[PDB]
Amino acid sequence: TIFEERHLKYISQLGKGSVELCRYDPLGDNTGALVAVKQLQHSGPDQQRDFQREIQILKALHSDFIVKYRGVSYLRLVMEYLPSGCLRDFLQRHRARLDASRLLLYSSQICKGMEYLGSRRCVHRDLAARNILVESEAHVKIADFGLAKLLPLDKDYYVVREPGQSPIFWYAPESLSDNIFSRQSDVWSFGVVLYELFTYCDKSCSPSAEFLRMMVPALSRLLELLEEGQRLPAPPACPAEVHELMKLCWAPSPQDRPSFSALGPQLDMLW
Ligand SMILES: *CCC(=O)N1CC[C@H]2CCN(c3ncnc4[nH]ccc34)[C@H]2C1
Repeated sequence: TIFEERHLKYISQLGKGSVELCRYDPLGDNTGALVAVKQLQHSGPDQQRDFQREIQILKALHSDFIVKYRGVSYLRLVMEYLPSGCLRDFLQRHRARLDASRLLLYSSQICKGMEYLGSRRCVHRDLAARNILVESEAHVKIADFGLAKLLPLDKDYYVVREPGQSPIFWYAPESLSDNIFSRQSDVWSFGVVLYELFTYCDKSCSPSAEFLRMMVPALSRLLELLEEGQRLPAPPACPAEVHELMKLCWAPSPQDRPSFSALGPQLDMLW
């Protein structure tokens, strides 16, 4: 649970702070285990405080569908390494091999991870295929908890001061208009993840490419589009039942969206 800095050997960059692939090699002979290590590159007590908040959240999550916390190095967050990487690239790389049943299995696993996060009063805020990791051909896990927040016991939503820095195409209308985040805005984002799964993350029909094609500031143009009732089109060859669940996740009002507890059994039935 406590990793000595001197024994964490740098291998390569895994992506964005930053996540590096390291070998925890106390024997110094290149035989030690591989770990994914996150660290900040910018000071400031706020980014440092935000980082400490993320570590406390992840350490307290225990689920087969959430990336495993391993420990800290005093500074660095150590997690399990998943060499298959993000679901977005995996889907692009394996499109000709994964069928609808497999996509439904991933959808069900993400939904179960989200149901659990909601039970912990945790709002993820950045659910997207690029933030989901692949453990194996038949198992995915939610990762990237850097924007996650815990809801106080007496309030089921949070208001952020500054608008998001993430690509705008995953945000719920209330997040775009009023910077409001909740477990219900995570359901909206999950509807975008179902879309990503069913397009195999094809860049030509991606949430950014398609919304920009359908689309004055861009944020305001997208908010206008959504408020009119316009939505992303059903992915090519998408099962009708799956497209109907996406539309429910995209209900204009947060209270009308199904909960992850309601979504789970429906995804399992389709699978
Ligand atoms: C889509 C590219 C990709 O594979 N990723 C995005 C950049 C980082 C973020 C976290 N991460 C990662 N990769 C593998 N094992 C990990 N364990 C914790 C975080 C991990 C990359 C995934």
